[PDB]
Amino acid sequence: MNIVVLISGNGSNLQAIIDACKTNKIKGTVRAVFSNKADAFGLERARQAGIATHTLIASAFDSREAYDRELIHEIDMYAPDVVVLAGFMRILSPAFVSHYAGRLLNIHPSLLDEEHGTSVHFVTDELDGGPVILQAKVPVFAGDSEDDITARVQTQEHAIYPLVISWFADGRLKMHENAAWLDGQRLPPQGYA
Amino acid sequence: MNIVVLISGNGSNLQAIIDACKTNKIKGTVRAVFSNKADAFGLERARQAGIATHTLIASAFDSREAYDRELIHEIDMYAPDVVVLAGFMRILSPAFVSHYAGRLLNIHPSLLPHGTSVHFVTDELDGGPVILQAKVPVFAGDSEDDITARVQTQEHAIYPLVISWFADGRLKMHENAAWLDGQRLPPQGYA
Repeated sequence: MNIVVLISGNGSNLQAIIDACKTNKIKGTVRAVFSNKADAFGLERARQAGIATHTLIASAFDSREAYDRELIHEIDMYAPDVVVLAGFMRILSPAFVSHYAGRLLNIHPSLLDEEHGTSVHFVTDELDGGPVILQAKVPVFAGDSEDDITARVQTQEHAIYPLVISWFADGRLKMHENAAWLDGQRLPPQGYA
Repeated sequence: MNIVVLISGNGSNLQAIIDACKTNKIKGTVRAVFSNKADAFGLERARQAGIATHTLIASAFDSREAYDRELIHEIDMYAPDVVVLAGFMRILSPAFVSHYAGRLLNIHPSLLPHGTSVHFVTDELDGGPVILQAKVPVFAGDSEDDITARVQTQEHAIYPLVISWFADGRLKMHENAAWLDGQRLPPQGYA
């Protein structure tokens, strides 16, 4: 499976993807990693694991169209079967999303008083919408810090973002007709339960 | 000056040019650092510096044509006024060399034809016009490596200066001759 990741920062996520591929949990390989921030520590994790990296920075291009054209150019160069977004702070164009749609995945620290957890989903439009594959929820106990919450979530992401990519890996996930479908069965807007 | 640097290892010279750019010695900016080696430390340098990197690899392509077409493409993206070749160890194609010709510069550990040389790069048997040489006096007792270290250092002094010179627009190249201040520099560069 030719997995390309996009990032904008730490790479903790990128990381678990990477490991799961080295442990052959995900039956794929991360071929390139792209960042849109030059000092993104995740770049370093990529270099450490010998994965090639490219960094396009908007200031370097004179229209977000030119930026996307270039980005879609360098990405396709690796022939991705999946394009994972593991913390890419960027406003996606129509054209970019279409170009990848069905292969484009992205994860939120949220599920879509206040409960916490992550949601993994097929991106389907430029406002970051589309079929949830899997929502997971994180408890908050009496007296944890914002940081404790944030960790729990972080951990959760590491636990499911891999896994949803394994389902795509073994051909168990496919999105069509704007719905995510795992094993033939269409999933409700909450994802697999 | 938009400076693009190609590298394959620790990029200490890169580092050097990074610093020379901060400090306004070299009147221009390192727009990005390209590498053909994915674990090339010199990339991590450029991370600190906040300079965009791009790894292109052999394997990821099917043909040299392929590779050099793309490389040339990601470099010219940044509209390079100087393509600097600090430790870019790859056999330079004809078309690459003819593309950046006249603003493609490389540093090499021996005086041309121990000590360094910084020369423009061309389709010329010799290798291209030498611009500045620097010898490092060796004495017996100097092991290979303090020789190596003594040269390293010298590079770091000269290449910034050569580039700086390029960048302030004095240094030029025509007729397979490197010119400085409008007058033909000689074979061993600027002495």
